[PDB]
Amino acid sequence: GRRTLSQRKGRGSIFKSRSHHKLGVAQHRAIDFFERHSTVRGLVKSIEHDPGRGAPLARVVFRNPRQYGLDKELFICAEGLYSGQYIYCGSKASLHIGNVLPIGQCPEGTVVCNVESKPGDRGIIARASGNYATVISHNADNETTRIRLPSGAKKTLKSNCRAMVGIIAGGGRTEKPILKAGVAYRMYKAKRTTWPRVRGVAMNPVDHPHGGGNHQHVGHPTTLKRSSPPGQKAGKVAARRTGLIR
Amino acid sequence: RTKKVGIVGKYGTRYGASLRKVIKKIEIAQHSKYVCPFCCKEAVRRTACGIWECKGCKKQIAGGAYTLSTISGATVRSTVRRLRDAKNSQ
Amino acid sequence: PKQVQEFKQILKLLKSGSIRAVRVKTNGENTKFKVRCAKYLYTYICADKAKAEELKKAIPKDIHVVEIAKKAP
Amino acid sequence: AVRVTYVRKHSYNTKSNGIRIVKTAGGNMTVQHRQKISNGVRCGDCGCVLAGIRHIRPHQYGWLGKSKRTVTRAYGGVKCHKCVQKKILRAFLINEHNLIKL
Amino acid sequence: TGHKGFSYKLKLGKKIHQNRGVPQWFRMKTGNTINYNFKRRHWNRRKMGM
Amino acid sequence: TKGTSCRGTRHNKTHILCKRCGKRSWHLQKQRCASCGYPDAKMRQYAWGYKALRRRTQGTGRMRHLKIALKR
Amino acid sequence: KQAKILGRHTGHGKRKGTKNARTPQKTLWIIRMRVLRRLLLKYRTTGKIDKHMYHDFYLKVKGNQYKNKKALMESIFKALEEKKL
RNA sequence: GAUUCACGCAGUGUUAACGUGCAAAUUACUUGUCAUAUUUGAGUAUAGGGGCGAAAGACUCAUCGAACUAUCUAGUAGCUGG
RNA sequence: AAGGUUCCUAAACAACAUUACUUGGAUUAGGGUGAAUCGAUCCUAAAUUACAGAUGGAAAUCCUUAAGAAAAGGAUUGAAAGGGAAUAAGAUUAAUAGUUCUUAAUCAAGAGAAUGGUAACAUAUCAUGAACUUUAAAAUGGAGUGUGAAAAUCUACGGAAGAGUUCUCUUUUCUUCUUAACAAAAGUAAAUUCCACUGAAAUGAAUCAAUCAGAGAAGUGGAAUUUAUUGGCUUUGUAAGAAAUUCAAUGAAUUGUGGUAUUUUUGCAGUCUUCAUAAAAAUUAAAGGGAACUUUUGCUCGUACUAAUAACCGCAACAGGUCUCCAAGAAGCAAAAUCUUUAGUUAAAUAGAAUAACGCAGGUAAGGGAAGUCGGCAACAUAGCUCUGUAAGUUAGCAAGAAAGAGUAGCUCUGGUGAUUAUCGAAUCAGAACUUUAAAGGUUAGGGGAAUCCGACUGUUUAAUAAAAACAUAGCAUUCUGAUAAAUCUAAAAGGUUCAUUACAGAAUGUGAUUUCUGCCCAGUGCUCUG
Repeated sequence: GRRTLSQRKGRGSIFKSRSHHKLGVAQHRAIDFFERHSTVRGLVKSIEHDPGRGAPLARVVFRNPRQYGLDKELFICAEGLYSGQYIYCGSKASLHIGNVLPIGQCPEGTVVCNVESKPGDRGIIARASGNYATVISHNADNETTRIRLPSGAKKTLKSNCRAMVGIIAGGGRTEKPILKAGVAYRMYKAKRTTWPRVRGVAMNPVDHPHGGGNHQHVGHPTTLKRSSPPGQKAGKVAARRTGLIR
Repeated sequence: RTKKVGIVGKYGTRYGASLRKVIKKIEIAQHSKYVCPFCCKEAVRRTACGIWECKGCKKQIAGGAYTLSTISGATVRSTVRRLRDAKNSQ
Repeated sequence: PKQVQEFKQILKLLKSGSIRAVRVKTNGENTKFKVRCAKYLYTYICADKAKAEELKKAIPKDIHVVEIAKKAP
Repeated sequence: AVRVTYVRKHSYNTKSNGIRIVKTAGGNMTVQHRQKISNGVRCGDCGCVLAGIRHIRPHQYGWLGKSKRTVTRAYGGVKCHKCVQKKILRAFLINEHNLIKL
Repeated sequence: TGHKGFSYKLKLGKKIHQNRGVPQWFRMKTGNTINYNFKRRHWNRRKMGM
Repeated sequence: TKGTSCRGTRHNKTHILCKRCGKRSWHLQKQRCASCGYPDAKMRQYAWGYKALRRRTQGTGRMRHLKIALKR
Repeated sequence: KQAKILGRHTGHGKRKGTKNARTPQKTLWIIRMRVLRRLLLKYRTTGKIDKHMYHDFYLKVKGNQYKNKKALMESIFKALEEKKL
């Protein structure tokens, strides 16, 4: 047999990300006293376009409070942020658009984007373009708050997690129909190498498990167990229900 | 010069009736000057996917990928505004 | 190469001790006193033949003076 | 109509290998290495080019006279005159505002 | 080539120095069977591969 | 065009002369010699290449300072 | 070339190229306005016409109403007489 | 990711030429294509039940439905020749 | 890049270049490669590799700044096409010359607490400026239009010198009339961005296109920057003493001024396009802050030659393959085909004779016109441009160069399209007489129509018998995953890829544009369950 395309994608020979023109890691600033127990002031110097994502990155320039000099940062742009803005990122910050707040201060129903998953990891949840997570409730007994992730699942987080208020910019990106092959090929300029995707049933029996015979077809159910060996795990993995939803 | 296929007449005859009508709505918005919230002018012109630069008075406003402010991104501005004021007073 | 513009500097320059050698070219109409200093080569284009004679007497005897004509040396 | 040849070992028309053809004594035409085109300075707030400073190479600024690479003004050389007129009013009107606030 | 490193030029120089025939006086010795150089080569016959 | 036609673009050398063995066996991209096992400290000797041992081993060279010690 | 000046050879069977190729349609109109808009500025600077009249003639020229320079000075001459009534 | 001419490139047809050739795959005419899913140089990455593949079991130094080289190896053969 | 002495000269021809050679990239012997300014050297890119650490029976593997008492913040290598301190003209050699000689420059490292303008901003180094911090340059996609400048070509006026034709004429046809690096400021431009006075409506200003204005248009006066070195063009030093063209036998003569012409090169201005936004460091300058003219040296390495129908790779002097720079005339829309000028060559696996068959390559033909054949295979025919006209179908965009018809030569004329106040300049369009051999056709140069099947389209593939109806593709749809996860590489691992990521996302799949529609079936085999 052979090693199918999903088995060669794990080594990373030609499938590494084309992250050469990328601006940098977009995240909050490191946790400290001036943010835990006070507020800082950040200036949104300019909005930039980090290649390989549909959400613009804003270049916020703080001041070093402990030392002398600037503390340049890189924030994902919430919608509505403009050049020359003043955004305050602290625990006592005011509930405006772009002001980073601990998730435990936002009133129920507040919109928070770029929420942390654990206090101090600087942004995990709701980072893509046009997405946001909505606070649900609070629980002062154990200092945990419920939010609704953009997938609809609801997760419980500590109240110290930071979460910039608002929705992420560049929303409604996918509503435009890519019309051609070229436009879809240029979309993967700053991503991995996976665009022209050849069907399993249009393959010889070695390359893919779906390699058909004298008629182009599958032959065995595509719904597989989760505990299949890598290489035979094709089609739909652990499918609870297949077919069009009626 | 053309009865109904206004901007998508550059695609000729080779993408389908529905898709060329769907993309007509988006390419129109993508290439129009919006009223600039600060300088108060029809000068905001898109530069990248989600970065609108007011050419009138030199500001870079973020927004939707094809419109200056998405519908779901304007209620959140009002939703936060409603939640902020009530929180202040009781 | 640089050019001096009037009599004030050319007379002052020759009296200075930095001068290495002096060349004079006699064209059909004018004459250039291409003095050669340590660094550059300064030349004054004189059209009045009388004003050249007083320039022809200002060169110190301690340097080489070459008078050129329609034939190169 | 004289056909010339590159005088350096560079044989490819790269950015650093631009040449200009000039005439020469006797009708000969020779090759000269012309330098690249560079950008001027930009204000640190608005990103607009500054006046009074030439657009030359980074090292060529060293050979310029000390007054040929600045502009004689507060923040002269790093911020435009509009970029500085606004700095003064901010640094003054703000001080008056919080003088009476507290 | 036009641009050769120093340790590469001196090895070419030895490969032209070794591409010489037997000296005339050597072949006139007694019991001297070394009449021709069989380690020779040329630029158009055998590329020395180096 | 797998024969004569495609043999025209062969001018990018792969193996250059090595420094410890002197053969044209230094792979430029792999940065190691295929015949004498460069930067690897040990000389590369394999038992299946019994001929490749007698082509270069002890005794095949000048023996500048070893022909003396054994004589003594 | 001397004979071609008198139109000796510029026939219909001695053309192998399109009408737009020999006489570009863009450069016959780039020059047409530069001929006209220079006259409009010349009269306004001279003082024959005013800014309000020169404005309604700037757009009229821009809309391809006057075919040549002669057919514009006639219209200026015409519209000046209606002014004094 | 419109129609075409050219520099180039390919290889649709003649199932033309040659078929102990110019050529271990080339030549001529005809045909297509000739800048955005474009052509190309150098450096770097991916190596044998592995790699790479707009998918033909194709390409991996004139070798691929499992490369080249060496050791087991003078492998075994109820089969052919001496 | 590759080759390595093939480069130049002399002698020589046994061998080799499918005959021969006095020739040779072949035999022998000598000669030749000159750098402070060109490159390497220096910096970083995709990437690569060390000490300590972790993993491993073992070989060794992983991490590259994280695990470290290591390196102010992080080590090595990585580009002769990326970044980069500084050089040109003439001449010389049998060959080397941005490398030598003459002349003329440039760079680096040394050595010997100021004024002016209202303002934009400006002063042959000047006019102090440490720690720390910031800004900027180095530093960046593409398409199309307009324009400034230079060079080439063409051309107007006036010439100087030489060459060609001349029994038939031609004040005729041709050649030469040039100038560098680096610097200076007589004169004089185009574009863009700013400043001061005033404050626009009867709205104006302007471009080929746009675009702009009471957070301030137009007007007048200024400032700065770009335009192949200073300062863009002419001009000047360099510099005529060089060089080119002539004359005399070393010595003599000349080197004005234009163009509203075509192309190339290099900049500028705005416009358009991206679900593409189109590198880093060395190195340099300024700001915030206020701590305290001369002369010397410039080391190492490459430099010859071919760069190909004979110097490279193909067993070779192989019709194959191999990345670039410079670019004249005629003619045309065209860097097309065809002919010529500067340059290269007449030899590149041997020739003479005769003019049989059968051939390869190129042609033509009476009358008929696919009856030949598996099949219009092969061949023939239409072809440029202008005007008139152009169906069914259709996703309303297309079909369309649909189909069809008329014109096209030569000579002599006329008119239209502009700048300056009558002169001057451009190829372009239209029209009228007269003549003939009745005119795109030397070369270049669409055959057309009516139907059916498949694929939606541009695109890709079996190098060497399959170029498509296959593969891809945008569209439709399905499944899992909250990130310590899903997929998934490794024997192992504070190990690796998507992930510099976070559900508008990652991974695994089937069908293949648009329109219309996806019916009944959960028994069987899979998958799933909160039973």
